[PDB]
Amino acid sequence: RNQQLRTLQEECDRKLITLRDEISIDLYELEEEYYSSSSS
Amino acid sequence: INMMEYLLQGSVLDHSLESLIHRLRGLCDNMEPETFLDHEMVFLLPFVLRARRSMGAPWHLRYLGQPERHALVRNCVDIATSENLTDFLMEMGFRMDHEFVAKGHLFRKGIMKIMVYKIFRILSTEALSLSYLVELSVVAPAGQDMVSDDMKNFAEQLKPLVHLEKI
Amino acid sequence: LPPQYVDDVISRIDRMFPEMSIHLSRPNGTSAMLLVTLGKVLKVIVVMRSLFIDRTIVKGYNENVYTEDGKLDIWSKSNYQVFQKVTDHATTALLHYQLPQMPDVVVRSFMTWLRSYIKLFQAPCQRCGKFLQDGLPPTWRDFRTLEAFHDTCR
Amino acid sequence: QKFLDIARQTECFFLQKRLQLSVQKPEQVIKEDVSELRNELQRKDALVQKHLTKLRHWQQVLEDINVQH
Amino acid sequence: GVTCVSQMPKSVQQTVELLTRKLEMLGAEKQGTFCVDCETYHTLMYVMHNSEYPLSCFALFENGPCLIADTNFDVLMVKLKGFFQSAKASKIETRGTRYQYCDFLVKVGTVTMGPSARGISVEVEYGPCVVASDCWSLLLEFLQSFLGSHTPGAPAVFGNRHDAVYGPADTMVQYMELFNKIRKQQ
Amino acid sequence: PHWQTKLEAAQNVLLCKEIFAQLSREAVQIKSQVPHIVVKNQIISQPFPSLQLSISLCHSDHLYVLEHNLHLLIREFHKQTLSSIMMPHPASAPFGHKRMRLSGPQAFDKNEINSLQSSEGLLEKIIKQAKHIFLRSRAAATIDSLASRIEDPQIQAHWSNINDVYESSVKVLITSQGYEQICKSIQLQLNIGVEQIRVVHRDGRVITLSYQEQELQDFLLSQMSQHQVHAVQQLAKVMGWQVLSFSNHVNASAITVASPYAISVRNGPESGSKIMVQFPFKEVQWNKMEGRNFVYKMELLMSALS
Amino acid sequence: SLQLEVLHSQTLMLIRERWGDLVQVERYHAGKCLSLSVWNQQVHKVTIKIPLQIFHDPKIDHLSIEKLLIDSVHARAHQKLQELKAILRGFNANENSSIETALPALVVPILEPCGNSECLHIFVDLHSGMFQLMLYGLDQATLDDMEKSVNDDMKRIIPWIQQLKFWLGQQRCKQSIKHLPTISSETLQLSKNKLFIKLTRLPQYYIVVEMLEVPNKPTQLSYKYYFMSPAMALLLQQFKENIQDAFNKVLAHFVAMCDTNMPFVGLRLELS
Ligand SMILES: [Zn+2]
Repeated sequence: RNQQLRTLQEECDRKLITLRDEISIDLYELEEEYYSSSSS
Repeated sequence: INMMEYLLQGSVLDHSLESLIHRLRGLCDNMEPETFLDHEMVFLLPFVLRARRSMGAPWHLRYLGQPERHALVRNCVDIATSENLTDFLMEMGFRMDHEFVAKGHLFRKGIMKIMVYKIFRILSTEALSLSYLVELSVVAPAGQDMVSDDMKNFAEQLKPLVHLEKI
Repeated sequence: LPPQYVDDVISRIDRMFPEMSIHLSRPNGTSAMLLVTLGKVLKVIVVMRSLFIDRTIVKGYNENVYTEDGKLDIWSKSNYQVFQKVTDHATTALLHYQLPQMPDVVVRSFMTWLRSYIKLFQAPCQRCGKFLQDGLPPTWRDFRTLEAFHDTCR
Repeated sequence: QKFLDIARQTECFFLQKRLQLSVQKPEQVIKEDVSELRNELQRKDALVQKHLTKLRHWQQVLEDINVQH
Repeated sequence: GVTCVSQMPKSVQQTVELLTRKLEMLGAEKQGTFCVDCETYHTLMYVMHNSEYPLSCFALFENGPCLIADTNFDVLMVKLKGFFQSAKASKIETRGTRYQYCDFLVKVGTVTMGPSARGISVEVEYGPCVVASDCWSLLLEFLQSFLGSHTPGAPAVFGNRHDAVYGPADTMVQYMELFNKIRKQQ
Repeated sequence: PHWQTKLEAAQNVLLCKEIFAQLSREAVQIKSQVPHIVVKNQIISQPFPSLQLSISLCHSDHLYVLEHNLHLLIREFHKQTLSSIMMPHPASAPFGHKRMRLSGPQAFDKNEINSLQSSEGLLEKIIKQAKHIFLRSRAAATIDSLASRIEDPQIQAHWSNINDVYESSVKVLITSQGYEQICKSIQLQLNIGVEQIRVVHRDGRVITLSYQEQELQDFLLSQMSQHQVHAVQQLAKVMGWQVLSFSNHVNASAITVASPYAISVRNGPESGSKIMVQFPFKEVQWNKMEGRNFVYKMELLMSALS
Repeated sequence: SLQLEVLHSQTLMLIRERWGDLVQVERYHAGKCLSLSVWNQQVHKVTIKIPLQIFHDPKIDHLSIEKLLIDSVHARAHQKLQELKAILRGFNANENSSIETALPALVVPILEPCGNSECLHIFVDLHSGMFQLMLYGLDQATLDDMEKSVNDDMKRIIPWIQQLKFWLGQQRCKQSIKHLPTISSETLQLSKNKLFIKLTRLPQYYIVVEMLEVPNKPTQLSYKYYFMSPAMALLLQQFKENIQDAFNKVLAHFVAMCDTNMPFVGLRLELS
């Protein structure tokens, strides 16, 4: 049981990192947009 | 400060061990034991010294004096040393008579340590004995009877599988 | 850029300079954390996202590189002022070699800069003596002309 | 190369000179502002649509990793 | 890192204060008190109880194998005295005040063959890099401000390999040579 | 399983009670130049002058990045005992921190070994983090706010994707209206430390910093006026105009540009003044001159003179 | 009697977690009173006596010893805070001092305009009864030596706070020129605690400052010039111009403008 539980923690983390990875690229493109806002 | 150890030994058959490893692991507190592979030597000038290499830790050497209760105690001073010790002790004048590697698993406790292993003779590894050996080495400065007594209780717990006594 | 492309670019970097050795662990998600060793003088850990470096922690050869495991532990700064100054200079110099258009040149441009650091402790500065006011050797290479004048020197 | 730049920096100067003189009387630069601001907002919303579907897609898998536990 | 241990010889005691004053002009904070101790044996061998390495013991020979051992190595020597000749002639201990200057860790102390105090030793260990001989040019110019007109040209402990690790061990070889000269004369 | 969830809640409570006890003992027993206060279930502390830490066990505002970190941080403290690191790779040796046992016999220094053993426990490992979690906010909100307040140049912040507790990495690209290509100029990598922020300037200068929000805002404003002066220099390089005397610092920076009739300009944070020279000079005021933003108005003025 | 038992048992459980050595508990049955000895390192003693009353010798209906101890020690500290404010009143009749009521605090500004960073936050622990003052600067070692000295006796904060005002001015000048290209330094070898900066460009020129305490908190410093006559009377004219026209920002305007003029003057000297 300790073995199977460790996989779940590693499994969700792997997916959890990918969420952070994709948000990083998504945040970066968006972050530029706000500062690009002209006249406002 | 100098400490003298409390150790006492016994051996375990091959079929026996499969029950022993589970027995020892559950009885004491630990997580996922480690297989320890070390290559030990003995050095004589009479001042018998033991230097052990483990497969990236540094060469750990230890001396055991003559034995001094239900326990076997001899004054010990164990000192960690960096690499290139073997050639250092060659320039000392010490001569190496034999060297044997030991393989097995070790389990811990609050103070005491249990290590189960088999002695391999070197020429090239050969099994000197078909049964492993287990000891209960305890290191404690200014040894007192109280520490040795605790080992008696634990040994009684392990008595059924293997009955061990000092020699 | 693709994760596989990152490895190819950095693997190509190692070829140009014999002294430099690059290790690609990538502990975090698709953000290469290559480790560069300059022969024996110094080590360094740089984090980068999608082949655009953004940090440089120049830890000397003496200092440890990891913490408790293969974990690279980029954050831990150097315990010596000299490598601390190089950290800021690497942190600052990394930027000056950034060309937004091309990702390949910026990495190569930074490495030739880092490659110029193999001769630290052995090159006098053109302006004053090897050793400066403070306890730092040159610790400053020009971006284009590869000079040795110190931080206080211009 | 130097002849290239100066003859070109003179060329744009003529047009740039026209720009300010062409800024005054007509409303075209305001009209271009109407289009540019409209285009900027259109790009903003398009970025949003890229955000939501990706964000919603992630919302699904994170929930999926939860129902499985 | 890399160091150049040397000795700089009337008013020997006043020399340390004057020499420290020259160091004080540069500006270095008093960050501790180093204490290097040397022990001597017959067959010979020396164990160098060095400060700034509280655990290490640094056993060494004239020119041969050197091992770095924790503080407990000393307990072996006292207990192993039977087969050897322990504390054969005299133990030389040099204790001084640590003056670490902006990552140079330069220290000067009077070597005291207890209790004579006949010599002066300068420690100029330069932490940053292990590469030493092909980096020696740095240490000299730091020295030239500290001491006057008698800079040690080279420490001579460097065998000049193609790729050279120095580490702390070979420094104790350097200390011994300084102690050898002190022991030999007066 | 109903029995399972009932037991899980109990286990969480027993662990949670331990966490507060670990903080609660640590707060009063030791001091770190901070006035911790103990109440029934609230350990009130003041890491910053403007911050109040309500680490309050609640029995039957919530960051959840600081709260969760307590649960996980404790395990590392629990893990330090009875771990696999303690045991010696050499079969025969006393139990000890593996990295420690190899430290003594490998001649590690007086400072590194002391540093490793000087772990700060629990409260310091969280107060310092909350001492950074919000200092980040005061430096993040200011940068965000500054972009809206000042529209003449455009502050740009590319925040790093790997910012572990006790550190955060910044990018700042202060470019004018839309002249990214022709005019790329000072961009500083700001570093958010535990106590004080740390920036390294574009040209090479390193500024340590203060911790207060106001000090950061002043630094950006000072760098604001500097860029507008640099915009003159960049145009001088690319415009038919030629350079004249430059004054990077003195806060206010003044730059003079030659023409093949020159314009010499002084833009401080509070001055923003510029001139036209003819052949004896008269002032220029933009409130009536060209349109959108500073550099375009500056570029047009030069395209109006020559 | 049962209430006393609960408080003692509650106190003993309280001691196990908190105030392990800070508070000592003494229970009496002949008089049916219980005493807690807070601030064991030195005075305050809180005793519950049997209506039920609490006597302090420097309202327990809440029956929470932890809370009561906090209130009693909090009240005692505030009294200790008030006494110090009277001592700070000693140096200056016109002195700005603030005491926060949420938790013990003696944030007192040092020199004319404050930024809540120069104010040293003298707050006493409500658990150990020792004076603690923290400032953003003043390298820690100096902080500890001072806080240690002042802790035992109150009068010693009046001498040292005099020197802090000197330090804040010394520290203030360094910050302003920190972005200008210079090398700020303290006392230097020579070929009122003056500080000076030597420029990176044109190193052979030095700029020096000397400071004094004319009014109570404020300090006035006179700029001097000692470089290792030319460009001297003009500086004196510049000083008059500055007088005709914060103070540290006036310093910054003075330094860089000189740093730009002198190399230009140096070129003029080389030309002539
Ligand atoms: Zn130089």
